[PDB]
Amino acid sequence: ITPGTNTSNQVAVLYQGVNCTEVPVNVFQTR
Amino acid sequence: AARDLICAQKFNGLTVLPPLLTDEMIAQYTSALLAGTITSGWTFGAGAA
Ligand SMILES: *[C@@H]1O[C@H](CO)[C@@H](O)[C@H](O)[C@H]1NC(C)=O
Repeated sequence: ITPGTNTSNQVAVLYQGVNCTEVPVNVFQTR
Repeated sequence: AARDLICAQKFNGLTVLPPLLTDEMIAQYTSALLAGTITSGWTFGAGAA
């Protein structure tokens, strides 16, 4: 999830259908 | 002991993304439309209520 590269180079990562307590291979929890 | 068959699709890579609007948001839209229709007839579709 990113804005345009003309704006910034900062991104966010969404792991689909993954509980955060088991995320590894801020932190918010969504549906 | 029994696979629910959603797990087979998930293990083979067939997933389902959630909808953007929740059922609470859909119910809020229907409540807003219903309350506007009851209170103001048809004028809220044109201008203000
Ligand atoms: C992750 O799974 C555990 C399993 O018991 C659950 O208790 C926990 O609430 C889950 N995490 C979130 C953020 O719901």
